[PDB]
Amino acid sequence: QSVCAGTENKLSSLSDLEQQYRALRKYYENCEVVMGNLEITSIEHNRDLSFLRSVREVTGYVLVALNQFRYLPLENLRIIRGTKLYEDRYALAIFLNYRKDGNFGLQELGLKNLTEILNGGVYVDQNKFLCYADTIHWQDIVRNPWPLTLVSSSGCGRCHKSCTGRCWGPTENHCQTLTRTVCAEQCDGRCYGPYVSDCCHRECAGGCSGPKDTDCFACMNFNDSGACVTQCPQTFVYNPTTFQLEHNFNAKYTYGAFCVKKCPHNFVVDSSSCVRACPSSKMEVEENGIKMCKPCTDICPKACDGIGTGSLMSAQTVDSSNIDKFINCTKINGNLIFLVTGIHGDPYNAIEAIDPEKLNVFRTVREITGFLNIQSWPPNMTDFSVFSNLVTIGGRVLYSGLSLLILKQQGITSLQFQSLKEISAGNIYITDNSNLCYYHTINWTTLFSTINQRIVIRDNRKAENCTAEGMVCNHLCSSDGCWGPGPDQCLSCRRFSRGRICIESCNLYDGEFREFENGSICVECDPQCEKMEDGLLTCHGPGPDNCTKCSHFKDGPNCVEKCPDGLIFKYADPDRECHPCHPNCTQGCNGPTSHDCI
Amino acid sequence: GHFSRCPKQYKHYCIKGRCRFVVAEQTPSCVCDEGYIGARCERVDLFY
Amino acid sequence: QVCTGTDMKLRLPASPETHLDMLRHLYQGCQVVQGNLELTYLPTNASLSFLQDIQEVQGYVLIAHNQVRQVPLQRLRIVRGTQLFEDNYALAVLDNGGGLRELQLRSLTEILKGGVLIQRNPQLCYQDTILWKDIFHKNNQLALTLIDTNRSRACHPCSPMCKGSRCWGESSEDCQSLTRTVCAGGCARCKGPLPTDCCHEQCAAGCTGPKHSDCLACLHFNHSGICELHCPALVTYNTDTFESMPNPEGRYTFGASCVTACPYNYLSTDVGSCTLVCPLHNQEVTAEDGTQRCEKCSKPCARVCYGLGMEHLREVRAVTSANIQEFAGCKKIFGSLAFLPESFDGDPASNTAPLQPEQLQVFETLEEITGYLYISAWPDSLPDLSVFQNLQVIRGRILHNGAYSLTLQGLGISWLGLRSLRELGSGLALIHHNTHLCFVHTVPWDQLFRNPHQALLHTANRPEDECVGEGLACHQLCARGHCWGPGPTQCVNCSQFLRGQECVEECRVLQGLPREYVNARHCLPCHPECQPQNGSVTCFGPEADQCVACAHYKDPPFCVARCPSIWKFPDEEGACQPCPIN
Ligand SMILES: *[C@@H]1O[C@H](CO)[C@@H](O[C@@H]2O[C@H](CO)[C@@H](O[C@@H]3O[C@H](CO[C@H]4O[C@H](CO)[C@@H](O)[C@H](O)[C@@H]4O)[C@@H](O)[C@H](O[C@H]4O[C@H](CO)[C@@H](O)[C@H](O)[C@@H]4O)[C@@H]3O)[C@H](O)[C@H]2NC(C)=O)[C@H](O)[C@H]1NC(C)=O
Ligand SMILES: *[C@@H]1O[C@H](CO)[C@@H](O[C@@H]2O[C@H](CO)[C@@H](O[C@@H]3O[C@H](CO)[C@@H](O)[C@H](O[C@H]4O[C@H](CO)[C@@H](O)[C@H](O)[C@@H]4O)[C@@H]3O)[C@H](O)[C@H]2NC(C)=O)[C@H](O)[C@H]1NC(C)=O
Ligand SMILES: *[C@@H]1O[C@H](CO)[C@@H](O[C@@H]2O[C@H](CO)[C@@H](O[C@@H]3O[C@H](CO[C@H]4O[C@H](CO)[C@@H](O)[C@H](O)[C@@H]4O)[C@@H](O)[C@H](O)[C@@H]3O)[C@H](O)[C@H]2NC(C)=O)[C@H](O)[C@H]1NC(C)=O
Ligand SMILES: *[C@@H]1O[C@H](CO)[C@@H](O[C@@H]2O[C@H](CO)[C@@H](O[C@@H]3O[C@H](CO)[C@@H](O)[C@H](O)[C@@H]3O)[C@H](O)[C@H]2NC(C)=O)[C@H](O)[C@H]1NC(C)=O
Ligand SMILES: *[C@@H]1O[C@H](CO)[C@@H](O[C@@H]2O[C@H](CO)[C@@H](O[C@@H]3O[C@H](CO)[C@@H](O)[C@H](O)[C@@H]3O)[C@H](O)[C@H]2NC(C)=O)[C@H](O)[C@H]1NC(C)=O
Ligand SMILES: *[C@@H]1O[C@H](CO)[C@@H](O[C@@H]2O[C@H](CO)[C@@H](O[C@@H]3O[C@H](CO)[C@@H](O)[C@H](O)[C@@H]3O)[C@H](O)[C@H]2NC(C)=O)[C@H](O)[C@H]1NC(C)=O
Ligand SMILES: *[C@@H]1O[C@H](CO)[C@@H](O[C@@H]2O[C@H](CO)[C@@H](O[C@@H]3O[C@H](CO)[C@@H](O)[C@H](O)[C@@H]3O)[C@H](O)[C@H]2NC(C)=O)[C@H](O)[C@H]1NC(C)=O
Ligand SMILES: *[C@@H]1O[C@H](CO)[C@@H](O[C@@H]2O[C@H](CO)[C@@H](O[C@@H]3O[C@H](CO)[C@@H](O)[C@H](O)[C@@H]3O)[C@H](O)[C@H]2NC(C)=O)[C@H](O)[C@H]1NC(C)=O
Ligand SMILES: *[C@@H]1O[C@H](CO)[C@@H](O[C@@H]2O[C@H](CO)[C@@H](O)[C@H](O)[C@H]2NC(C)=O)[C@H](O)[C@H]1NC(C)=O
Ligand SMILES: *[C@@H]1O[C@H](CO)[C@@H](O[C@@H]2O[C@H](CO)[C@@H](O)[C@H](O)[C@H]2NC(C)=O)[C@H](O)[C@H]1NC(C)=O
Ligand SMILES: *[C@@H]1O[C@H](CO)[C@@H](O)[C@H](O)[C@H]1NC(C)=O
Ligand SMILES: *[C@@H]1O[C@H](CO)[C@@H](O)[C@H](O)[C@H]1NC(C)=O
Ligand SMILES: *[C@@H]1O[C@H](CO)[C@@H](O)[C@H](O)[C@H]1NC(C)=O
Repeated sequence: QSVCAGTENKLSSLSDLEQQYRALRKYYENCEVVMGNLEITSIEHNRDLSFLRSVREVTGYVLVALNQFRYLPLENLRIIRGTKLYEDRYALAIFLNYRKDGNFGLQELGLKNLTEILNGGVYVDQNKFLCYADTIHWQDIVRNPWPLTLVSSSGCGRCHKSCTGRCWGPTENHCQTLTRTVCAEQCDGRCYGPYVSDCCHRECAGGCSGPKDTDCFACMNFNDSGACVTQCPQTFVYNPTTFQLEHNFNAKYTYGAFCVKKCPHNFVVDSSSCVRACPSSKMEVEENGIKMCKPCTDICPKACDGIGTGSLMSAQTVDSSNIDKFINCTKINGNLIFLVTGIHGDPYNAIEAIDPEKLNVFRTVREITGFLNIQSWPPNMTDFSVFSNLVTIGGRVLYSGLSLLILKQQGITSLQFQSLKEISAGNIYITDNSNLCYYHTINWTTLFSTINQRIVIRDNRKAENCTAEGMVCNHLCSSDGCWGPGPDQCLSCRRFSRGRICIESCNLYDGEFREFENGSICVECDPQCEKMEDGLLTCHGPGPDNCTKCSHFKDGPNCVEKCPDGLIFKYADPDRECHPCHPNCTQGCNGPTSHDCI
Repeated sequence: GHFSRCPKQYKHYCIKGRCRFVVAEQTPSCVCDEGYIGARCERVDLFY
Repeated sequence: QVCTGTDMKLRLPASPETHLDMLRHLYQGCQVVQGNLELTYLPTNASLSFLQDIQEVQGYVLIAHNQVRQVPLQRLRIVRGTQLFEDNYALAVLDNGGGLRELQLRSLTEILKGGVLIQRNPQLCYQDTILWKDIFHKNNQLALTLIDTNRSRACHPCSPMCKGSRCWGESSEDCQSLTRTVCAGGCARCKGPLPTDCCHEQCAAGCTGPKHSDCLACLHFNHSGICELHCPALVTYNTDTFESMPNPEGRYTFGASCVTACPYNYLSTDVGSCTLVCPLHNQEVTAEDGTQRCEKCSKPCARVCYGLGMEHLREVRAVTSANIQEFAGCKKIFGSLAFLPESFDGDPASNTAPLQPEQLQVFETLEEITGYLYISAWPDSLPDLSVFQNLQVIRGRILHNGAYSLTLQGLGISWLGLRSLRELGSGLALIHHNTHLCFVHTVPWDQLFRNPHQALLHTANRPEDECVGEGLACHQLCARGHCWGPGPTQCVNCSQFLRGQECVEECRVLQGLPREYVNARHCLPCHPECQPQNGSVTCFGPEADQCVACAHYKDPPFCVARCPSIWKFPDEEGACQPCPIN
């Protein structure tokens, strides 16, 4: 549905005004729904804004500030949901749009279809050249009145003689159409006329075309396939005639703003809803490849707060103060970020830099449910010795389109991740790593979960330059996944391996320890049995029953060094086997017969 | 214009950018150096 | 208050002598009738004033075979008709003939579903007068409306001031007020002819104003005096952060209304509603004292022991020799139990034997029935119901004839027994014709009931003074004179001690027989090794540790039969010491 993300900058901008305009296009050009805020700032009267005409809805606040152009082409903007407010008060804020020492600034607002704000106030205040800032019935637009709405050009006239103070422009097409304050007494919602017979449905937002829950220009609550609804179809229906709960046949997942028939694979299916993590009262489980959750009846594992989740909602980064919360963690619920301010401290705040030794609290983490954003790292941390045992990342939360973001890391020469095998979803962006050597030796379609994932690599250390006179891949490592120097930095080896270590041959017929093998993995056999010489195999598998030779007696199918006598007694000969003792042998045994008992 | 120099309590308000203080709304803001974004210019631009 | 109905159509009362007491206790003081409202076979001059409080009926309204001149339902505003008389009608008035004179349904303003029907009422005037299509609901319009004007009385004009001659009776106040067919707008109900007199989408029966707070009756659910589409869920889903969390405003759905919590006898479900059955793949868990809820099974659920009216037993008449084995060793039964003629007699047509006293032993482990217990036949060899002596709770979720949780009809019982019983969660108790039982008067009924609209009804059981005239009466040791039957084993609560099942006056501590240690209401023997001295600790306690006195071979922590073979031997004081030989 042409969904795009906002800039989230507030008043701050780039030093290059032309790049600021190009970026405004890159973010919002041809978009219909804005995620987070819609921020339109510092654009000169010499640049066209017609690419903003397709925007229908904004989840955050709409901010327009310090511009020089005459008209806002925001004619199709219908609804502002107010999930985030400017200065934590205002959902719409339009101010200071003019040059102090000239004749340039905003004159007309457009917005012909702007009907409602669900949360937050309105800020207008000073706009030197703006006509019709006043004479708007803001109580028909705001759904929650606060008896906010601050207004301060004059003598601009009226839209039309027929529009009785319901105007935000110079023509009859700029007249405010009242949908809440001009209604029947019986209405709970908004109307399409002044009668009880032309009032519309209760979930509908932004005006209506008819009385049906389908006939509506926006929805409160959920979209169920074009119907505005308070709740999606549930797996059960309550029967008030018999006090019974009956099973449904048309149930759907409650998911974001929508009702859907197929939950996203990376999300927990709870019984009728899809969520980024299961609540703390329930344990996350997997059945038949489906990620789901059940009541915590057993001793349940707990995930730790990530950046922007749990007790860290206000955190931008790991920092010298919140790094102490990750000490015993194996899973992080949320994102993992390292900004400049977190790593080198923030002198505006009481936060200090992080000592590289403090980073060791993450050496126990195997899963991160959000994305990895790395923009700063300590000057002498040349590889990721922390997180080397990290298994999987992302799937549920992404940074724009990315699950792994690595920007401008000058101190890094190798990555050295040993356990990182899969990325659940999202793309990869790695650039400006001028000293990083092994980035070209990875077959990334082996790490991606779907054929639709992509990676962008540019401006890092030249691969031919490093290979020729720098660092190269280990002789035993394959063409897929050679992340650093040595046999222990390779994700996929030829011949054999033992855990994280790659080897040319296994200890089957030589060494102070002996092993058995499969196609590429070797494991040690029970040492209580004998070691074979002259190239001969010592064991067929992990036990005294597999050992090919035994230096001691046996017990049934397997080699035994010491016989479990004195259980009941069960003696043994030194050459062949253990045997049961005579029934009278209660205080020692020398054999199976009557004279062997002590 | 609408802004002047940042008050002493904002010496470190902005990182990798030029700090300015908006007089009309009595509110600090920053002009970021090339390749930096965010309210304090605390992040790099992925489209650069 | 909230009350329920019988759902017995035109059948005869089980105990006509208590028929009016049953109706007065179930309905006196209640505003809402759950299920059908049935007022049948009422005698001449019945005191029906307790019915004046009924505002709303969930099922059909049936008035049949009554000799009463009037029935005080003038406040009844709405019939939901969710069950229909003969699967057709939401109101039925049948054979009331000296008979019913006037309907007097002043405030009746809604039939949502199902027809009206009227037949064979020779004394009932003004059938013909009411404009049924104003009372019907627009979206259903199910006005079958069969009528029978062939009355024996002559009707007077209903009122000098009723412009349409449409009335509920002979009074100037009986004139029908119209609420649908007289208004300019398209609204299902309105308060006046004007386009501004429409009151609301969710309101029914008309209104006192234009808001969902003004409704005289309410579609969907009443929440707290405002009329509403659904009761708010207990858990709310966050559409912006994709997470589920408890709802600060969350509520339970309960029949016609929305509540903060459900009544004592209802089973809570986490979806936001209260039911009488637990959804598939869930256990009934008593998480807190006085309540119960459903919880999901983490692995496949255990066997559920079902009774009559549930699953494969839904069409089964009674317990017989063909199905008695299904209850063998059950502690909780999901459903009801019925022991009728042809349960203890035979049924040659289906080749089924009668129940035997040995077969009744399957219920010895039973503690709870999630329904009713109905017994109308029993063996003559059993003077009591001791095969259920361990039954503790009767929930009443399913009631016999829609009203009774416990019913005993004409049995050969000499005393009730059932000493383990402590709760009758819901439903009435009916005891009558039981020609040889008498301890019904000593039972502490006020301790067993849990809700108002709940009572004992009884008649034709052997008279107290005629029966206690034989000295057959409750035991003096116990319970202020409350008993289940004869003797100190049929006591409710011992004033001194309980030994086994018997109330006892003495705790046998220092007597000639095997000496007992004391407990708060109980008495139990020393361990056999503890010496029966006359000192109150010596021999006495629940453990070896109290038995400081030893009869023989004393091991320092406790007296034992023999010193253990490290080998030990008895010394000069009878205590165990290590041997020189091992
Ligand atoms: C996760 O969070 C916990 C807090 O919940 C942190 O705190 C403890 O950290 C220690 C060290 O990592 C954990 O491990 C144990 O530490 C003992 C230290 O001695 C103290 O505790 C013992 C307990 O019996 C006392 O007798 C003693 O007087 C001290 O007060 C070690 O003794 C343990 O191992 C050694 O001793 C045992 C003795 O049987 C030997 O078997 C071992 O071979 C070895 O010689 C052990 O290392 C401790 O469990 C944590 N406590 C709790 C309550 O959880 C953790 O540090 C933190 N984890 C990480 C990774 O940061
Ligand atoms: C912004 O404001 C405008 C009005 O100021 C608002 O109206 C939309 O206009 C367009 C055309 O200009 C309508 O487009 C429809 O297109 C279909 C085919 O694609 C036609 O079949 C429609 O014809 C009829 O039915 C419509 C019923 O929705 C009528 O609106 C129309 O007059 C015809 O009788 C029609 O041309 C579009 O439907 C309307 N909007 C609606 C839903 O009425 C526009 O929607 C506003 N933008 C925003 C914020 O959505
Ligand atoms: C010693 O080394 C052996 C290999 O050299 C190990 O392998 C074998 O393990 C099985 C299972 O424990 C033993 O038992 C039987 O195996 C057969 C074969 O079925 C196999 O495949 C099916 C299908 O996947 C699988 O379900 C089984 O587990 C087996 O892996 C079965 O049909 C029988 O029912 C039975 O399970 C073998 O006897 C055993 N091989 C030997 C020793 O002969 C063996 O496990 C190693 N021992 C130790 C100490 O673990
Ligand atoms: C409720 O959800 C449904 C989808 O399940 C919404 O319907 C769809 O709305 C999208 C909005 O972008 C329409 O896409 C448009 O398609 C035209 C094709 O010519 C394209 O030019 C536009 O750029 C845009 O992509 C889509 O056609 C439409 N689908 C149908 C079948 O109508 C619906 O709008 C939602 N309702 C509300 C109130 O949110
Ligand atoms: C980089 O990794 C990709 C997988 O992400 C490797 O591509 C895969 O190669 C295998 C082996 O050839 C393909 O499987 C089978 O190949 C035979 C031909 O050898 C063919 O007859 C079978 O029908 C089957 O395709 C597999 O399809 C292919 N995957 C994809 C997505 O194309 C690739 O070889 C790796 N490159 C290096 C240098 O290791
Ligand atoms: C030689 O190959 C055998 C298999 O033929 C290896 O044993 C297998 O090890 C895998 C893990 O690498 C086991 O898979 C998983 O096991 C867990 C056990 O709880 C189960 O929950 C998972 O669903 C999955 O099955 C597999 O079961 C196991 N096979 C058997 C038969 O036990 C063996 O380790 C190899 N030896 C060497 C030296 O590498
Ligand atoms: C929603 O249900 C509530 C009850 O839960 C309804 O309110 C109840 O209205 C009755 C009258 O119809 C009240 O009873 C009367 O109270 C006065 C108190 O002085 C007494 O004099 C009368 O004899 C009679 O007992 C009752 O108190 C009241 N309950 C509450 C909780 O206020 C309400 O009408 C229902 N709303 C709809 C739209 O149906
Ligand atoms: C019948 O049942 C009640 C419980 O329903 C029995 O429990 C309670 O027992 C005590 C002792 O007999 C009664 O009196 C109080 O005893 C304590 C003993 O320390 C004393 O401190 C008090 O001053 C008082 O005397 C208590 O009232 C009673 N509670 C109730 C709820 O009745 C009772 O023992 C049984 N009675 C018979 C006659 O079986
Ligand atoms: C009311 O009584 C009349 C007769 O007084 C009944 O109408 C007759 O019904 C019989 C049914 O077999 C017909 O054969 C006659 O032709 C009818 N008579 C007339 C004059 O139409 C009527 O059925 C009774 N009403 C009810 C509801 O029982
Ligand atoms: C403690 O109880 C013992 C019995 O266990 C009493 O001893 C008995 O006393 C009678 C007195 O006539 C003798 O005939 C018996 O031979 C005694 N029995 C034993 C086993 O010695 C003793 O009197 C009791 N003590 C008190 C104070 O009552
Ligand atoms: C490594 O960086 C840390 C950062 O805290 C610093 O303290 C240390 O001096 C650095 N080491 C070297 C050798 O520069
Ligand atoms: C490799 O990189 C260094 C960077 O200083 C450069 O001087 C050298 O010429 C390069 N070598 C090759 C083989 O390109
Ligand atoms: C009903 O009361 C009237 C009062 O006049 C009386 O004549 C009649 O006998 C009464 N009926 C009964 C059954 O008591």
